[PDB]
Amino acid sequence: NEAWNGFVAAAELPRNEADELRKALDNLARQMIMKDKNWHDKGQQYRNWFLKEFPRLKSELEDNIRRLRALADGVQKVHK
Amino acid sequence: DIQMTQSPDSLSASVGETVTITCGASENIYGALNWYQRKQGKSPQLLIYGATNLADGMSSRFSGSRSGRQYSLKISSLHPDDVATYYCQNALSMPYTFGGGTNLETKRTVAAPSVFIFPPSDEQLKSGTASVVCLLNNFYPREAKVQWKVDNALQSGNSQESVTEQDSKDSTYSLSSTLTLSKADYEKHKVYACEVTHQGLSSPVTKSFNRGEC
Amino acid sequence: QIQLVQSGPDLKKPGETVKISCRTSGYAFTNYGVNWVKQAPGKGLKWMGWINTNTGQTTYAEEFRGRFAISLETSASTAFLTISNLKNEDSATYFCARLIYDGDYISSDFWGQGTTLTVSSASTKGPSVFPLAPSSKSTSGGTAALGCLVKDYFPEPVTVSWNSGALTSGVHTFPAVLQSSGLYSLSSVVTVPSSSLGTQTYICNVNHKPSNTKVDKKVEPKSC
Repeated sequence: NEAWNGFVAAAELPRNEADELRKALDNLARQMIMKDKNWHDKGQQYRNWFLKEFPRLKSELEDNIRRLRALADGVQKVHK
Repeated sequence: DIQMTQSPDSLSASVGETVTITCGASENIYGALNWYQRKQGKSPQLLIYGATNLADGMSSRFSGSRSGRQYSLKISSLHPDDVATYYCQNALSMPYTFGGGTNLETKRTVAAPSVFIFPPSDEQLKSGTASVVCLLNNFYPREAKVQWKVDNALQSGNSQESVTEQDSKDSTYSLSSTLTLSKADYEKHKVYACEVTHQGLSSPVTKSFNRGEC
Repeated sequence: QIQLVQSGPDLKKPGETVKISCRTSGYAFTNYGVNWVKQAPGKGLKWMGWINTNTGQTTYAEEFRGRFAISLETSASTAFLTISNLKNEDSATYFCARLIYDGDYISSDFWGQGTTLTVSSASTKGPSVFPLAPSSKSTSGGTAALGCLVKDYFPEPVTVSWNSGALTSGVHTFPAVLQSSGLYSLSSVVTVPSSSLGTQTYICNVNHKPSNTKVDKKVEPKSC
């Protein structure tokens, strides 16, 4: 916890930013439920609403996760 | 480490049917999933990468899909040359663990074996031993029975047999059985016969020869 | 063409060391990784480990930390798998494969042919190769069956081709059987036209590398 938290800061790993992005998703949910009066019906309409606003957020988080795991393993990258 | 749980262990289907094999990852692996095809006695070959991407040169009949932690490989129209073991693989982080594999076999119509027999060679007889070979060619289903009879006496304890992998073209099996005797024992008897039972045969087929006859 | 060519099958005694080579060609060797896979009897594939062909970093699965070592000969575009203190359970077929990472996904896209290792106190024995001559007893519907009996060898594998690989249709090379002696036998057969037995030559090429056996046996109809 001591040494590697220094590496985060030293290397400018946007670690706190990722965490805060989660918290913003948590917040978006909380604010949305209180405003709506209740949402289970329709759940899919809210799923459509979000994807429309953030069409590639989930996709790109998966992309970067895979790339971070690959980097951490030291895998050799090629283009095409 | 990530566990890959593959299902089913084996399955069979008729040519032209669609097949689905599935793989469960012990945790989310975010699409980092490969499928491989391993034909009997051959090296595994990459089939799918990134869960849904068809490896170059592989058949478009293969496709991959994903639902959460569940990954599926689909064959849209089974061909005989699809007989193989199929493996999923965690490709997110090392170790790149393989699933246990799924054996795929083809179903087809009943086919009776063609039966052939081979006396021992003169070269082998020279060396002091006699192996007699009974060949059951291209039959289906795999279950077949061979009995050896020497001068119409049922043999026991002196033969070995093995069956091939399913044929990648006609979906049949073949079987080879060898009766091995000492040269001395071989020369004590006249008629060597192998008797074959199989679903495609309404009664046993016997192939035989008389020792020393051309 | 991209190729990975591995060294041949080997018989080793427990405690000994084996080095398995993986000679690559047809691409920039130091741009892709190499990883190794252990094929156990049956269905099992076990990922063993990986080496970075640029830096030389290696990573092994837990099961293969101790006695397994991946190395390089960059000038020869070759990677090696060295297994030390060979133990009984090391008997398997080992595969090398190129590891490609395209910025998104990581996979073994090209594979070696595999190397079959047998760990045994038993010594090698080369096969005797006998003809299975075509005759009236191996004919049906205008076709004739013929073959070779490859008898009494150790260890696996034996390879069999027909006519130096030019004859493959209708060939069945059967799984070997284990004899009481602990020696193996196998047969390889082929069905051919009856009509051309008089014009065609059929030769089974038998290779048992552990005993340096290389036999080419011509299989002819019996004459009398």
